Order: sequence, then structure tokens, then C-alpha cells
Amino acid sequence: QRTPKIQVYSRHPAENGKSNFLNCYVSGFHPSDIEVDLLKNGERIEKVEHSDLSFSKDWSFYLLYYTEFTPTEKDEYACRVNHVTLSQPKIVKWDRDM
Amino acid sequence: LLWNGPMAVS
Amino acid sequence: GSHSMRYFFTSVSRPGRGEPRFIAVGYVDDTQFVRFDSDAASQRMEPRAPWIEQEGPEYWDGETRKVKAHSQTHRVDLGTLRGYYNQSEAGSHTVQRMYGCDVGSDWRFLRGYHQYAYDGKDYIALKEDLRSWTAADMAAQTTKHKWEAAHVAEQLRAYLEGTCVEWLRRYLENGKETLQRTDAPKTHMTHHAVSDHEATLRCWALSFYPAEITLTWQRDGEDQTQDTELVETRPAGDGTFQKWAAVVVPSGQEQRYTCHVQHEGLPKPLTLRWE
Ligand SMILES: [Cl-]
Ligand SMILES: [Cl-]
Ligand SMILES: [Cl-]
Ligand SMILES: [Cl-]
Ligand SMILES: [Cl-]
Ligand SMILES: [Cl-]
Ligand SMILES: [Cl-]
Ligand SMILES: [Cl-]
Ligand SMILES: [Cl-]
Ligand SMILES: [Cl-]
Ligand SMILES: [Cl-]
Ligand code: NA
Ligand code: NA
Ligand code: NA
Ligand code: NA
Ligand code: NA
Ligand code: NA
Ligand code: NA
Ligand code: NA
Repeated sequence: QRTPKIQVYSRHPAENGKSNFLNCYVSGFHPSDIEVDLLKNGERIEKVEHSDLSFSKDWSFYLLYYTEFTPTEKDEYACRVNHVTLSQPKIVKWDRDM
Repeated sequence: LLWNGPMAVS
Repeated sequence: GSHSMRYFFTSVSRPGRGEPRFIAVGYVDDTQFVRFDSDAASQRMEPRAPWIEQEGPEYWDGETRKVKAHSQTHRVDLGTLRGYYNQSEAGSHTVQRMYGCDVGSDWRFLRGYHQYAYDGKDYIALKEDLRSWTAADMAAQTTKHKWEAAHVAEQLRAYLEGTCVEWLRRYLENGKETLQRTDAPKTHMTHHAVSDHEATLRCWALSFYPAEITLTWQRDGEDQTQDTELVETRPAGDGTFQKWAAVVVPSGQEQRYTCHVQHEGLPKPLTLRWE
């Protein structure tokens, strides 16, 4: 078993009011079963898609979860990940600088 | 194009 | 430059009910071009790049037949390997397979490979000579003896040196507009105050293809790794990739630091400086 790494980021440098894509990239994990949600102000976003499962040279898996979003000043976005290696879900907040 | 030759079982 | 065609396959057993989940992905270089997912509705190999959509029905029927054959082999193997390892029928387990071929700048065969893993660890792999097998343990040794008796390596070698390369070349030509285009990284630096005396400089590489890239920091012309952070290269979602590297510096000394960016799409490496 291997625990997931997580990066939460926008496809494009964010500007408020300009449609964009919110990405949660999970990688380095095994086994491949994993629960990933994108959150807006703590609530699950319904229209979330993901890439087809692939894997790296150490056999660990990676997936991109993504949805269209329009960033604003006050809305908080996050990625919530659960996996057998985690005692509880891990929540990573989106920071527009990273 | 995928490999066609028999996918030998382990 | 050089090119590759690679196929990736994952099967995950479902002891509670039903058959394994099976996901197959095909790539040319860092471009996904086909997929199969046992959970999807089509039950067909599906296109994922515009330049493969021109292939006719014989192609799609044949790729669907073959990918389903791969899936059945994996299903059988999950049962066989559970037995080799004296494991319970109650647990879920995983088989992963990756094979493919590389060509050089002249589009001639460079190397081929076929790797197989059980529960995320090496199980059996074709050696670079395309003749011999590397077995990680005694279960894989049993498999190696089976594959020697069935002369698997011979058939695989013929595919890797012939069909694999010939079809890679076909795809490279049909998809030339994108597959033969390099997208150099769009680079910039950001600056973040972290105290009266520290600042963070973050060097960005955006929208690049292929994914391979090197970002390095120097201070007064010498590589620096202390006080740096380099994130894993990550997909933008539009077929390109992103990466950044950051360094913490004493506020006011930013000009000593340079970020160096190497990528196939750059005739010369780029140097960025906060000025
Ligand atoms: Cl992480
Ligand atoms: Cl952009
Ligand atoms: Cl932007
Ligand atoms: Cl997809
Ligand atoms: Cl998908
Ligand atoms: Cl991928
Ligand atoms: Cl066989
Ligand atoms: Cl290339
Ligand atoms: Cl479905
Ligand atoms: Cl089609
Ligand atoms: Cl680092
Ligand atoms: Na929402
Ligand atoms: Na918003
Ligand atoms: Na066959
Ligand atoms: Na065989
Ligand atoms: Na059951
Ligand atoms: Na889908
Ligand atoms: Na074991
Ligand atoms: Na692409």
C-alpha cells in the first residue's frame, strides 16, 4: 500500500469571474480504489470528471479529477480524498498561488 | 495497435 | 526527437460480487489516444485523440477484441496468483501490465518492454534483449517457466520490433499537427513575502508538452537545493503539463537567484531572474 499525494490547482492562473477548471491530481497511491471529491464551501460538487487510471514506474497510480468553475473572492474550493491508507479523509484547500 | 499474439496466462 | 507507444492495463478483483474492474489506456508519447473501461457503457475500445478517429471499423472491432482478450487473461491471472501466494478468496488484488516500444529521431526501433506487476510490486518483466524474463520471486519463476515453454518472448519481440513501431509511425504521421509539435513551457516568476526578512520565489513552467522538464535554482551561479521545493509535474487537463520550483531567500537578495528551465521545445535553456 502507498498513500496518495495531492495537488489542488487551477488549469489557468485564476481571475475572479473568469471561468476556469479546478483540478485535483492524486498520485503515488496503491491500491487504485480511491474516493475523491471537489468541494465548494464544504459541499460536494456534482459535475466532477476524472481521467482514466494510469500508473508510474513504481506501479503507483495517478488520476486527475476536474470540473469547470468560476473562482470568486469569497468561495472556498478544496479536494477531499479518502483511501485505505488514511485513517480519515484528507482535505486540501485550493490556493490560487500554487 | 495492441499486441495480438496470445496473452499467455501466468 | 524520440517517440514511444505504450499501453497500460489495470485489473482489480471484486471478491464481493462480479468480475474485476479493467482499465486500459494507450499513449503515443504523453498523449492518450485510446481507452477501454469495463465500467463504461460502450464495451468498446474508444478514441481519445482526433487523429485516431479516422481509423475504420476493422480497427475498432479488432482493438475491442484484443483489449477484451487482455482483460480475460488478467482475470485468469488474478485467480492463479491468489493461489500461488496462498491468499484468501475474500480480498481484492491487482494486476498491472505495461508494454510498448520506443523509436529514435529517425523513427527506427530503439527498445521495447513488457512489465507485469501483482499488488503493486514487480512480478515478471521482459529483459531489454527481448529474449529473457526477470522473475522477482518463486511465483513469478513458475510463470517464467510457463512463458518459456510457450515461447511468449518470441511473439512479443516480433510485435515490439515490428507492428508496434510500424503503427507508432502511422500515428505520428496521421497526428503530425500535435504529436510532432513541441510546446515550450511558458515561464514566469512570482514573489511572495513570508516575513520582514524572508521571501519565496516561485518559478513556473506552464502549458508544456511533452511532460519531461527540468527546473533548477542557482544562487550566484551555483546550483542550490537547500530551501527549495519542487512539485511533481502535473497535468493541466488540456493535454499539456505544469511544474513549479520555489526557493526561500533573504528579502532583498532576490537578484542573486536564477531559475533554469530545460525542455525539448527550447533550443536553449531559459534563465529567469527576479529583477
Ligand atoms: Cl500530498
Ligand atoms: Cl493560461
Ligand atoms: Cl490565466
Ligand atoms: Cl477519459
Ligand atoms: Cl474516466
Ligand atoms: Cl495519463
Ligand atoms: Cl501460454
Ligand atoms: Cl519528441
Ligand atoms: Cl457506465
Ligand atoms: Cl470509434
Ligand atoms: Cl522538493
Ligand atoms: Na457546486
Ligand atoms: Na466560485
Ligand atoms: Na491470439
Ligand atoms: Na501463449
Ligand atoms: Na457478497
Ligand atoms: Na467517462
Ligand atoms: Na507478497
Ligand atoms: Na493533447
